[PDB]
Amino acid sequence: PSLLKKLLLAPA
Amino acid sequence: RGGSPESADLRALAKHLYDSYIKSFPLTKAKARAILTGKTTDKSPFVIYDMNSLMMGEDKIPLQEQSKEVAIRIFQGCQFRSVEAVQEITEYAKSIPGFVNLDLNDQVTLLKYGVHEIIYTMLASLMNKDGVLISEGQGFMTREFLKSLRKPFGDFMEPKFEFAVKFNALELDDSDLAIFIAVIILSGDRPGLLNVKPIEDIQDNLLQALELQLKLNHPESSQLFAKLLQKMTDLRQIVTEHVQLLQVIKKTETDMSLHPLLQEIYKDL
Ligand SMILES: CN(CCOc1ccc(C[C@@H]2SC(=O)NC2=O)cc1)c1ccccn1
Repeated sequence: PSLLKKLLLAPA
Repeated sequence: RGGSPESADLRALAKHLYDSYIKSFPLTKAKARAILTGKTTDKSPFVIYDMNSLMMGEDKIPLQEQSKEVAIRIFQGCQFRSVEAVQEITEYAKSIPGFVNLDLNDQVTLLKYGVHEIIYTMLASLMNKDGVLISEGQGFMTREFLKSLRKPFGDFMEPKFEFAVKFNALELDDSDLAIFIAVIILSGDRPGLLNVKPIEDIQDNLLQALELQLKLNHPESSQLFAKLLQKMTDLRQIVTEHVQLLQVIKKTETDMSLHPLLQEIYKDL
């Protein structure tokens, strides 16, 4: 999940 | 059910999705079709129809490019646009009610599978039979010129063009596409999902919002919804080509080096 996870977590 | 509060709520969902879509995706279909058919008063896209015009338009507005051959330089740009796309789709997905409250790994999985089908879907907005709009409508690359590119690059887009031609015939607008796109992301049958039932629950709600949207927005096309559900399977089938063509960077294309994010979306799929 690494990079997609990171995108999914970033409030934005 | 006809005109009940539940149907009013399905419209509210539709409008919410459409607003999130406006916000997630800078160039919309309405804006893309205006350029494609030469309706705008103010637009002027740069046309790339051959190698020379490519030399000219390449720098629309550094050491990313290096001294690489044209077909590779082009697909380096294709890789970036598609990373922008994945990021916008991810943001859009997060605006779908219920999405952020799903298990995070299921979110991942849904995006991992959904993102390619959504790229195909949204790319059609940017395509006619002649070429595709790029760099938010600032450029147009002809189908013919992309075919002229050396193997395997010269036939990447061609399948995307064929899908677009048939999907565009359905004449969906951006408000129809917002719901359709959401339906695709909340697919309860992706491999590896942990909790399938809460995903199917959001989708069923979305499918109903979709059905109502198409009756209200496309009153003369009684089978539209049935046709859309069919394009959903089509999409699953077309995207495997795409997935495989990006594994060509295993080798050959020893000078490709795939973007880290695209690598993640491709492997174990
Ligand atoms: C020709 N173009 C866009 C081509 O149109 C696309 C076709 C396929 C994709 C999917 C991506 S490409 C990849 O590597 N993996 C993906 O998911 C994304 C875009 C260019 C070229 C240069 C600059 C901007 N635009």
